[PDB]
Amino acid sequence: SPRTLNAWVKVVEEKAFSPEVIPMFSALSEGATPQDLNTMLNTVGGHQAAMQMLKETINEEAAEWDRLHPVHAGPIAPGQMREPRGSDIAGTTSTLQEQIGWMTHNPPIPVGEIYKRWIILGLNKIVRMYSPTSILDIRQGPKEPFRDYVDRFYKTLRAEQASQEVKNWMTETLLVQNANPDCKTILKALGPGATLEEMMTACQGVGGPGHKARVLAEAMSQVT
Amino acid sequence: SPRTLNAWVKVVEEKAFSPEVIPMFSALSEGATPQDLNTMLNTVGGHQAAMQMLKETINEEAAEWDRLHPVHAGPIAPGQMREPRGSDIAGTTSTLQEQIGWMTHNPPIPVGEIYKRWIILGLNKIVRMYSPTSILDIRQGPKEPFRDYVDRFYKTLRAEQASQEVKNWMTETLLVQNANPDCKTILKALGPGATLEEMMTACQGVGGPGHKARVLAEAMSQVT
Amino acid sequence: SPRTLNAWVKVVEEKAFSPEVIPMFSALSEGATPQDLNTMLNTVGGHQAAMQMLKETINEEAAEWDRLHPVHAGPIAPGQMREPRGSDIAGTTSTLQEQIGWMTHNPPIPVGEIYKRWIILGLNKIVRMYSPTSILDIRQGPKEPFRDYVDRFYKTLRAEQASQEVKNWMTETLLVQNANPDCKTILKALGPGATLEEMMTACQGVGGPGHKARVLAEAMSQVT
Amino acid sequence: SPRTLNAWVKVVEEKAFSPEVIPMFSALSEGATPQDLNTMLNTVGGHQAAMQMLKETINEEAAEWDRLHPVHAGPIAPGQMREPRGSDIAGTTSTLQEQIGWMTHNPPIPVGEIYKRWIILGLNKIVRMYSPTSILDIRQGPKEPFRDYVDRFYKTLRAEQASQEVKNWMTETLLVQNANPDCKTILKALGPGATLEEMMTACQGVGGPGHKARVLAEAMSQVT
Amino acid sequence: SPRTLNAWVKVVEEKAFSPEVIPMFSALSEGATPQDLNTMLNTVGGHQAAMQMLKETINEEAAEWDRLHPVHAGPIAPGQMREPRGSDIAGTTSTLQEQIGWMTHNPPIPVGEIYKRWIILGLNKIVRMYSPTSILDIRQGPKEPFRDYVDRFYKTLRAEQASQEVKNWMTETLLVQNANPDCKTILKALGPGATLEEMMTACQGVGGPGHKARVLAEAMSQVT
Repeated sequence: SPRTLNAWVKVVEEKAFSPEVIPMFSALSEGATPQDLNTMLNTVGGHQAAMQMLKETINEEAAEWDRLHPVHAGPIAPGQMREPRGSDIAGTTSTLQEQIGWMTHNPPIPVGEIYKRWIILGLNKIVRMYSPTSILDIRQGPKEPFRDYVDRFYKTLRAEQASQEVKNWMTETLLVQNANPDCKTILKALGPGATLEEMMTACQGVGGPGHKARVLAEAMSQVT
Repeated sequence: SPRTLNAWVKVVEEKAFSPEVIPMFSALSEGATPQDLNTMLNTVGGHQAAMQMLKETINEEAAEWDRLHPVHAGPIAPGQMREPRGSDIAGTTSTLQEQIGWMTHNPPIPVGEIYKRWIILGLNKIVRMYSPTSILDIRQGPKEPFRDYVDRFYKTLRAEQASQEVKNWMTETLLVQNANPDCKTILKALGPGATLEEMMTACQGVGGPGHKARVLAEAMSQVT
Repeated sequence: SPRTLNAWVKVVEEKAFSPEVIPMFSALSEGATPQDLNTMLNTVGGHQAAMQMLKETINEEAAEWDRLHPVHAGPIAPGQMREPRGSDIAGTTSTLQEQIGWMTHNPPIPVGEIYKRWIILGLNKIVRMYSPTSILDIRQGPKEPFRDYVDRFYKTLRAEQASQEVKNWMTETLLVQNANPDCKTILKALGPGATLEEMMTACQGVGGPGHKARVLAEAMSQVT
Repeated sequence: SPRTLNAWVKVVEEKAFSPEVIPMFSALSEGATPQDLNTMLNTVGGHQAAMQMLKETINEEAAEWDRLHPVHAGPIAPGQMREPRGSDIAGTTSTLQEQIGWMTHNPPIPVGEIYKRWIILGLNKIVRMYSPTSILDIRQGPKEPFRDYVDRFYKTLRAEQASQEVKNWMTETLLVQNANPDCKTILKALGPGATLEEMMTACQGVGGPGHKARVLAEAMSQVT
Repeated sequence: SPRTLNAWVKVVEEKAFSPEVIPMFSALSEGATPQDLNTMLNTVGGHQAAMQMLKETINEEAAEWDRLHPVHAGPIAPGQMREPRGSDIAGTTSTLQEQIGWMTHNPPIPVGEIYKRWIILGLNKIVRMYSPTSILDIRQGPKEPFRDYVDRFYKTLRAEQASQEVKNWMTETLLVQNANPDCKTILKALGPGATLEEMMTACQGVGGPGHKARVLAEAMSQVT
């Protein structure tokens, strides 16, 4: 049902790729047509590296299935259902009718369950080798233009799922907190009544010769 | 058998590409169908440069076999088994039936043993020209952002095979030990009760003008 | 497939008997013949207490199944498939042909799924009541010969899964760190340029009357 | 040939279970009847834990072969050679005639080769998990009677392979060198012109109340 | 013969692409089938730029031969041997039978000798325009991380042909000698009893702000 799909998405929305989703997946799916499961796959939030590695793994295993099983056919009378092939197990190249015709036919060749095993194993691989990134993990290096940082922060911000108040509040907090000590000092040098442009301009002053000269002079001044 | 496969994997798991695996390979395999051996190949831990050079060598030698042996056929009556070709020796393009049909047929043309010789020689080439990397070998250059270092260390960490306690213990130890003297000093400047974020922020302060100015000032201060 | 087996082994290799393996197991298996599953059982790393308790639980439950279900047969004409018995559910005493003949026959009596439930429950019991041991957990008591300790440490070391550099590095670190304060003092009494033998001999001197006399005398010296 | 057997023994005599014997084994054997190979097994120097683990592994793998392959026979006319069984692959229960009759018959079912693979894998397991002990590794604990030590040393001495001069020379050297500092001091308290009995008696004095009292008194004396 | 091939390889092993190999080539080959010569080509140590330029030159000259000689055929009765084409002169696209059939046929069209002339000219071009690199020629620039240098040195080391003692001896010597004066000073600042890791760490300290500040301070100190 659609609510099951939304439920899956809800399971994916949080605790993403924690050692939870695999059994929840296997427990929620309980078998499906390869198309419906491929839909249950593609209906997610559209992750990049995860789904990349997913299609990779699935494709490789499909190729392995293709290699291991030649399953030559013909010249038998076209009265039978042929046989599933590694590319056929995928949602592509196949139709629901023959799929039901397969799953219904006996012996019960489990193409969908095998695909489920495949996507499960792949999902496990992803769970192991994938490390997600949050907005709190965004920080600027030792020296970079603040423009790229704020741009990166905003573009990264809109990618994260949250409310508006949570968004702009976190924007404020993380933006002022996660800045480099230098820029942070230059930002905190004045009262927090300034807008973004002012801080950006204050940060635009950074990186220039006058900055380094001023800091170096001040350093040698307080030192000597 | 599967345990033989797992045993091979176990032999590959440690002492990887030491002057051990070649005879152990030849001694464990004791001949196989090209498909089963190709499986015994692809069933490994999924190394990159090794298997790259492997497929490279195999492909080249296959091409050499193709070039050296034209072995034209026809117009003989299709009552015989044809002849193996360089691309046929590989697991691809071939089926187990004709392979057994070949190995069983006399004179005993050894396609699998030749492929074994090929993969052996290739594996030797790999053994010679491949230098593996451990987690202990991970170190940061003279000046780099600590973010890339910790990210590299973690992503490199999860790639290495070990236990959880061993993992995070080694994480702690190698992370604090393998740091640059500067960052290491900045890290050891405070008691080791801080989390990763604190050290990251302390390392985020590095690379800026204030840092260099402070160190330079301190240097000229202790000098003059 | 073999890769599924290696995948299971990989799942067992780390996070062993954490609240992960049960759903992963049930999700990866998706049902199997009792023989293939018994293979999937015996193909593991060869744990002792776990598999012990496993065979125990399975045997007990099998006995319970034997007791609860007399299922007397005869004198029916030998045209039917008989019925599964508790000892028959196990991989032993049974053949794949009749097993497929059973699973294929209707009503679909689920012997393999029941065995899966059994091994699952047993695996859960193991997950609950089993505490694994690492190399870091190895420590010598208040007074023992260092020989037994280093022997235990080495024999315990080779049992743990890791790389060579990781092995000998951990060997060094854990060996020097996990020693008793006394022996550790006697070990750190000299520069860490000595080999194992020197430290062993230094530790061989411990426990004798001269040692206790020296320490006691020194104690009474610094006291009085 | 016998010289091949003696050569194998010679290969076993030194570098025992180093990462050498496996290729040398597989290369020297070049296939054999299970009886002749079982002889090549039992003809060794009669090691304990190694051969123990060997028979263990072989028996387990044999049981696995028994389980995996029911290979039911009958009611076929007794004109054929039956089929090898896991217990049959071993030197026991089988005769050379049927073995040659098997290996000669086609398709060439490789029983001896499989047994070779088995003993190879087992030998690898032994190579990994077995740590041999030398005479140099013999040392007395913190406090033990010297009688047990010299007895252990002698009984351990005769077990090691060497010449007579090498034996008694090593006896002298290792006996005087590997002793505990206390006993070593008591031994070196006099010129090395004494026989074993004198040192034994001198060591017999150790462990008593007078000894500990004397050492403790001397300690407190040099201290206070 | 094979020894002639190994002899060629031996001629290539040293004095590579010196004004020697061309006449030695022409004198050793003394004509060959294009396949055997193409083998005599590909059987070398697998050089990169040389063989690159070689295939380049050969391909270009082949294209020139293709352009200059249209040599249209047909509709002659297929009783004759056709004619060699630029792509046919190469080992590819041709078989030994027709090649011998050509060389044997009169007038003696010299395809192999022409190919020999081609590869000779190409080899001359290579001799002129190719400058080989040794391990002694490996040096680090004014400022680079020592990691890349040692990695480059090792990977370059294993590429060079020499013995083990020669290898590691040259490793030591060239590694300590070819280092930059700065790093060399930092390396020679301590006794040459340190391992690679220590020097690497000492070199890891280089490039940072503290380094430059220290050197600059010391400079201004000794200056002022």
